[PDB]
Amino acid sequence: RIRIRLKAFDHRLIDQATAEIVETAKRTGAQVRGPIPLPTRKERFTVLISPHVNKDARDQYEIRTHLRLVDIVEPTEKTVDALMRLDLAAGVDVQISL
Amino acid sequence: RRRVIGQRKILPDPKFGSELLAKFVNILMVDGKKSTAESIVYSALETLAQRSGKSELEAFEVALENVRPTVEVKSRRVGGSTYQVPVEVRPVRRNALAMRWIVEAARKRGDKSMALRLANELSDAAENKGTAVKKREDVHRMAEANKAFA
Amino acid sequence: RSLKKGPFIDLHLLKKVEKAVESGDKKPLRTWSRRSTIFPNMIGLTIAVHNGRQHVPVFVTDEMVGHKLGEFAPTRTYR
Amino acid sequence: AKQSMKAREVKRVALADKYFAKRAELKAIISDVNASDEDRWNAVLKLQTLPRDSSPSRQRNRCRQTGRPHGFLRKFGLSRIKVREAAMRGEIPGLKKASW
Amino acid sequence: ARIAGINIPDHKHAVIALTSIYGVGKTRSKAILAAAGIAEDVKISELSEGQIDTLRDEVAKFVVEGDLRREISMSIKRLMDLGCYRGLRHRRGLPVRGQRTKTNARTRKGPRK
RNA sequence: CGGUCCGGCCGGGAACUCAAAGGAGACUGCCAGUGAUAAACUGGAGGAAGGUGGGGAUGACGUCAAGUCAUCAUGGCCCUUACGACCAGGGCUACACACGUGCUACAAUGGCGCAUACAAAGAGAAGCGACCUCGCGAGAGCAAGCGGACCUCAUAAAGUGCGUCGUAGUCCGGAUUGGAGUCUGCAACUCGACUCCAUGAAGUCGGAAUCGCUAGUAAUCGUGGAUCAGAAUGCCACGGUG
Repeated sequence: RIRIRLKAFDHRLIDQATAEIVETAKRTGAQVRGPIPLPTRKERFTVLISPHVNKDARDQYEIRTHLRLVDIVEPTEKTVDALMRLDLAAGVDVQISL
Repeated sequence: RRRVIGQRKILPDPKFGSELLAKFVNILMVDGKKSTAESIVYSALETLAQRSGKSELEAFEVALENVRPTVEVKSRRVGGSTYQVPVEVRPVRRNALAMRWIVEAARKRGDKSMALRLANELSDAAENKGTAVKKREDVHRMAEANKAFA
Repeated sequence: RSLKKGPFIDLHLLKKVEKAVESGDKKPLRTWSRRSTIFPNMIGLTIAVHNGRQHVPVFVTDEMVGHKLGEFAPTRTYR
Repeated sequence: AKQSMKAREVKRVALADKYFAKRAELKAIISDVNASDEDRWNAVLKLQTLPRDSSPSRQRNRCRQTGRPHGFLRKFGLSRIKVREAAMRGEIPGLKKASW
Repeated sequence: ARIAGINIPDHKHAVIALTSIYGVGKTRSKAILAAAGIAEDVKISELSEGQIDTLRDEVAKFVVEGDLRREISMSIKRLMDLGCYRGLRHRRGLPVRGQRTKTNARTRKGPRK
């Protein structure tokens, strides 16, 4: 079994990467299920965003970390070798796990 | 100015079906807990039958049909100057104004049990003496010497 | 009952006493560290301590020994 | 902010590298409520009372583009008067203004 | 008040309203009776022949009253050395902790009018 | 729909949910009343629901020579053994003196213990630190789980139930204080935090006067985090009662 930790800061970049890795898996003959989306993880703050005092100028900002696992249940090796050196949309990170 | 507003008439009490008891527990509501007030008012008759309270048909009506408020005091401007003028009490606070005059008189009294301070305040309204009944009389006696403006 | 069973100390001022007892009528021995402890064998000596803008003289007594030097000297103005 | 405040802190972090780095739990072999009042671990204390220029204090994160100590946002290394510029100039991944 | 002097009237409560008097504190007065196997409720009537007088010596599990002011004085003459910081703050009309010079200061320096 | 360590614990699945995506949906268009059957409005029908729905968000000529060199670039004026800046002391909690603004009590719709129910959102790998131990305790050891929905911080509290104290300037409620301990740190004088015995002053819900809030708004109780060796009550967020 293998899982692939595909992570991004944008909700479309991870779908455009899913449309490359899951299509490569199906065209290489891998037996695969529908991949889980996972609960989104967030980072947020509200700060004084003016250059010098002006105390009314407090504003909110947020950023979101998206993760998918892909999850291969079958022990077949040749069907998934096409994923491990594959190029994906710029700004995503990949790590392989159990 | 503009408005013309929406208004609320509140839910009845879940034991007696009385909206007058509901407004009484809302004026008796402190710290937003609201269940606490149910355990203070109409939670005993044995404490009203300890003083002047005669039969259960008067165990709450002594704050309702026993009185009729009509006016409130303070000053009002007429032309270029201000005068002391009695103003006409509104017809739905008419039956719920004396609720504050009873709840305040019991709440600010130094005599321990609050459920008993309230039953004793209702007994002192059932005799028609002092608290709440003179707060009606004082402003009527004022308005019987102040009639030129409305 | 002081902070830890072992006291934090340096002997850098105690090492001057056997020479500060022969100064004559010269101006007293001068120090800047005020957290320093005063040992019983420092008694009967005049020392000059920082007040925050100058140095002022104090004499070591049976009330000053076993405590810190800064506890016996002024630290602020308007006096 | 004088430029020495960061230029000295980088030298103190390089010095903590022999005294505190993977050694901040090393007190856990000399700390005891009593120890039968014996002494056998002073070989650690001789080196924990040695440094003076390195300590668990005297540090200020500042901004990696300004020596200013306050108004800083740790995970970016930037300030509350620099991230709104960077997020509109397109200089930082993951962060944007408005839409959303 | 049989708790004090040669007096024998003792028909009082043993924890209720028995606070800050006769060397009694404010919380040990409750625990000493529970740890003796004694009920604290109702005015005392059935604890004759030393059964509660024996505990009134140790309620009071330290020095009390005129022998406590003696005990507090075993480190207070340090404040009369006058050269010392704590003594100088005690001869002056000043605080020694947790108070500032013009914000809420009159409650230790002295009142106005 | 099957097994039934009798437990979603597994086979398995996408069903209110939950986590995710895709497609529809709203236009004064439809119907009445009003009004140059013009423009346009208030309601009604449908529908989850409108009528600048609610929330984000852009800034036409003209304003305030608006704010900031204490956050930068760069010209001018000044310095350049100095206004450079590293050490041992230290300053910035001043002060014989005037005033705001905010918090919490005075109790008994209170205080306390036991029984009793529901969280929500956060944070955390030389981290958060469980079960277990010593001590009344601060806290110090033993030693799992967890990187996000099988963990830790962390029995949600106000509330619901029951007994009890009962104006005494009170076990309420609080300033000050003696002794003994717990902790990070060159360092705990001046100049740190926390715990427990011992002591416990005021405080009658506030007078002329003045200040703010219109519905999930006022009020009321609890959870969390950033800055953060150790140390704010301040601050940015998330829920309950109403």
